[PDB]
Amino acid sequence: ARRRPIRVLSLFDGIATGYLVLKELGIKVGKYVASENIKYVNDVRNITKKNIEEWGPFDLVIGGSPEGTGRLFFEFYHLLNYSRPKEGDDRPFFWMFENVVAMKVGDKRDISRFLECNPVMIDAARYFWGNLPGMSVPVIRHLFAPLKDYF
Amino acid sequence: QSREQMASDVANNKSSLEDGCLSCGRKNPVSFHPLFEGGLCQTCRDRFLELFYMYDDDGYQSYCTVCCEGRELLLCSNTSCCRCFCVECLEVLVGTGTAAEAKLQEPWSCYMCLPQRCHGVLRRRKDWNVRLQAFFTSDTGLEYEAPKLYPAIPAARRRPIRVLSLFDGIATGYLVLKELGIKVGKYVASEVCEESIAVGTVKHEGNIKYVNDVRNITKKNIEEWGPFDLVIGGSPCNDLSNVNPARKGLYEGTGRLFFEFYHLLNYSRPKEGDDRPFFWMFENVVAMKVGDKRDISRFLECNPVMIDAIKVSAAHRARYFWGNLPGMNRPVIASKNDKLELQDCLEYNRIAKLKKVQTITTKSLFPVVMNGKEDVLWCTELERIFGFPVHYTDVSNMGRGARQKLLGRSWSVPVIRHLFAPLKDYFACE
Amino acid sequence: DEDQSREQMASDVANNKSSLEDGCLSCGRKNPVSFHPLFEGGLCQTCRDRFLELFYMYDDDGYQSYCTVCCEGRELLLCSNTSCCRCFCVECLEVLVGTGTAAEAKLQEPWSCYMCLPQRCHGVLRRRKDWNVRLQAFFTSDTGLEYEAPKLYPAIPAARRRPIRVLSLFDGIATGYLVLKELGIKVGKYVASEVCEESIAVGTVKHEGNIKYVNDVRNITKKNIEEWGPFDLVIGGSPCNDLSNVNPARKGLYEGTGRLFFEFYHLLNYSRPKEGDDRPFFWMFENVVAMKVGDKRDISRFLECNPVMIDAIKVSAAHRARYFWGNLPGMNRPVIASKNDKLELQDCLEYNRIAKLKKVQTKQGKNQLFPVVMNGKEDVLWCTELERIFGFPVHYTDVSNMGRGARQKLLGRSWSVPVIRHLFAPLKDYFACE
Ligand SMILES: Nc1ncnc2c1ncn2[C@@H]1O[C@H](CSCC[C@H](N)C(=O)O)[C@@H](O)[C@H]1O
Ligand SMILES: Nc1ncnc2c1ncn2[C@@H]1O[C@H](CSCC[C@H](N)C(=O)O)[C@@H](O)[C@H]1O
Ligand SMILES: [Zn+2]
Ligand SMILES: [Zn+2]
Ligand SMILES: [Zn+2]
Ligand SMILES: [Zn+2]
Ligand SMILES: [Zn+2]
Ligand SMILES: [Zn+2]
Repeated sequence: ARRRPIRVLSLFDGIATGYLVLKELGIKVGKYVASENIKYVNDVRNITKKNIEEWGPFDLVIGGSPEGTGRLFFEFYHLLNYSRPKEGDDRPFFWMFENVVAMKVGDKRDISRFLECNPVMIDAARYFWGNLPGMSVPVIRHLFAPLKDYF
Repeated sequence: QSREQMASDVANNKSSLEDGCLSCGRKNPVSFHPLFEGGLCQTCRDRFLELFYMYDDDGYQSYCTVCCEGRELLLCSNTSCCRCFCVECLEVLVGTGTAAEAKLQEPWSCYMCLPQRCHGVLRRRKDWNVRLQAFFTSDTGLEYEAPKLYPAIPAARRRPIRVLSLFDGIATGYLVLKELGIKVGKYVASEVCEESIAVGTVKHEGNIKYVNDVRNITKKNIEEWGPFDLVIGGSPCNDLSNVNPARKGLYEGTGRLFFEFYHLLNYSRPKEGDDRPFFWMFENVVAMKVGDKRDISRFLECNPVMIDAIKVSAAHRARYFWGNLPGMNRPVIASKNDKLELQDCLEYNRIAKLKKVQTITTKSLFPVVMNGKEDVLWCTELERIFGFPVHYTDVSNMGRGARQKLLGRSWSVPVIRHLFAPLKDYFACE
Repeated sequence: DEDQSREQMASDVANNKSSLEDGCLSCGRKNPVSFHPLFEGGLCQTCRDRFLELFYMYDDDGYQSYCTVCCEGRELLLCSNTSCCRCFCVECLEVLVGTGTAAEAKLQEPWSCYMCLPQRCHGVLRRRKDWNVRLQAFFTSDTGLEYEAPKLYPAIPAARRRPIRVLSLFDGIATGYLVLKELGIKVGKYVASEVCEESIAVGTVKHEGNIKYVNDVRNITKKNIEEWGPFDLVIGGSPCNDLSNVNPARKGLYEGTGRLFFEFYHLLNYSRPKEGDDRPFFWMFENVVAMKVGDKRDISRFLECNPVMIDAIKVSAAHRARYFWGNLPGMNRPVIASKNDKLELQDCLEYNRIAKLKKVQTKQGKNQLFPVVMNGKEDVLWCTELERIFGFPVHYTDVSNMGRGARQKLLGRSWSVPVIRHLFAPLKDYFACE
């Protein structure tokens, strides 16, 4: 109990649907930093370590790619390492990635190896990831429905 | 805003060339030529950052020395000079009528082969030799912090350097370490080529623990192989280099293996609260695109240095050397035992037609004549140029096809010996 | 008595009605002019004249091309054991041992030759207890005429010695020069007649051009020798390409490369001195053992010498026997291995490499592909190992940026350092040393 509100470092807002579903979920946000209420920061190429140190911490990361996938994914990973908690910390942490199943198999092997986590698949299908307790807007609502347990 | 009126304006003894783009014409410049006096626009200096160190298959410079472009290029035929000029560049600056002058003047001498003055407006710099290297080393992207100075660990407490290596090749890193005298208490490798393992095993008495491919090393392997004290690494320089029209960038192709150096760099680097030294190293070809010189140094969070082998060897080798080695930005001093000239590496009763050999690719003019007969270089002479011991690749029945390809993607021994010199302040030598 | 089947003689020796030395061991004919060097028996005129030629013939995969007894290729049966390659044919096995044994022997897997097996009277094929010492003498004496023993030159005074003015006709890769330099004999001049441009590079870069070259041998006249003379030693060796019986379209002497023998003879006649002399003079020659006996007779008649036979396997780790003519002091001493001889294949390999055989013979798949095994994958010999096998100092042929085939071909047709060292050892007694 006694849970502070959420702060999500989203990415690839696009239509900014994720914020809409999060608001409809019945929980409030503390600070949202999006990049294509939403406090825009920069382009994807202009975020430094001291920036995340100053505005940290964070509790959510979002992927998304409906072209070179590595261009976006490796910056995503870069940040993901930036936002992840250091040693001696017990703060809850989340992450999540979205990618179409129509993709290279070697690509898939590489991303699975780099994220050090086995992937999951949800039919429409879209390749899915994420260290989150739980097992297309309806898909978004279904996925972040159980987010209210620890918040 | 053509260069025609710009040259006339500065010819009136009332204006300078640094207010405009010498190779581009437009005003609003950012920086200057390191070869002459003037300035360039922002989008026009980027192309000079890449193409300066290119060379053609004919042993001569690839593109223009003024504008770095040309449909046709007049070529200088002096002694070991490769600069090729542009057709329209000459008449804009030095004066009109030079098209038919150099055509009939055989041999032609370019403006860096003769004592030059303000011929037209071609004011060659008095000390362009020293200011050219600063055009490639000291740029300003984000001004990262100075390298952390690990405390100088004295003797009687230094462990043998537990080296790690990715894409080892022919154990170039191991060879230099034994030359310095640093005891290699453990040396993992990451080579996959069949012939490369043969060279590193028989020559080194089986002291190298060749293990496996890079894409199979998992998180658990490092803690059962470590702790490590250095992480060497050299990426495959064929993904995005300005020689293959494929143009497979860092984010698409075998350039993906750069992050695999960064990936394994995170596991090996010490956890928070520990106070032990941990050095690392990286290098790639200088002739890469614009959007990679800083991205690789952004993820690494460091400032690249540049070292050229022409000051310590008889070949043209200059690459970007990342890392935080102790005292790495110091100037490139030559060695007394260096084979500074080609004639110190040739066989008996052979003489050369050049002084410094230009770059060599998968396909090897002819730089040697013996007994008054025209010949080419031998595979046992390339080893002396790169500082390797003689009869080093004579293993596993390779002729000239493999002893040349395998030697064309290795590091210069006296160049690497420069960086690793201060490592004796942290590890037990001899 | 002569043209009958082998059954009569087999029964006669079975019924104690005759002796082993009465009939030919390979055809049954009478008149034992010689003795079989491996068993008890006799040879006729038309049998031993094809046993001096085809005994040292080997196949392309390291085996014997003809059976050990009849030397006729009708049907073969190979000794499966390694370190031995001698094989017996069908008729040579069935008649002289026992009927019905061929099928059982073929079904007997693995099979062993009777020489590998312990000696017993398996039929009438009794094995001589001193076969080797008699086989060695089978190839050197009892043939041809009895030429007068060469006269030894008088003992040269120790002080009055001069550097040797060699003329190494058909030098190759300066094998004789390498032996002389290693032996410790002062060379004051060294001529050479080679037309192999790659070999010129090897002889030039390695020995600092100390040897004065000459172009093709076919363009040398008397005046050249008059200018270059005197000559304290003449050396030569014919290219054993067309002389050997390996090629079906063999020409032998008097044709092709055989004619070069006449060039060597003329060059030796020109360079040898005149009457009323005291200058020491020595010469030498070499050709393969496997050649026609008639050509060997003509060569031995022209030169007036009885050739000796030296087999490299007694000091080296290879199969190589070749004839030696010449005049040197003591060409038929018993050979002894040196204290630094690489006698077995194990001493001529790389690191992390293991040798399975012990002495290598001179379709390259699954049979010759397995001389050396590394990490469970058997492979072939390297050039750096051939250089060690042949006795040359290591890293010798690696010039002119040539790879595997050129190096091995250039290495396969040369001499061996220990054999020529043994031959040239007594030469320190006439010329200046060190
Ligand atoms: N996936 C992979 N795993 C291990 N090695 C690889 C590899 N992909 C390429 N390599 C090898 O890595 C080498 C990089 S070239 C670098 C040579 C070496 N680092 C030196 O400077 O001496 C290439 O020759 C290639 O054969
Ligand atoms: N027509 C010719 N004239 C002169 N030399 C010849 C020749 N044909 C072949 N040769 C040389 O004769 C040599 C035969 S190899 C035999 C030479 C010596 N036993 C050694 O190898 O050390 C070859 O090296 C070849 O270069
Ligand atoms: Zn410009
Ligand atoms: Zn130009
Ligand atoms: Zn020039
Ligand atoms: Zn007979
Ligand atoms: Zn037979
Ligand atoms: Zn046998």
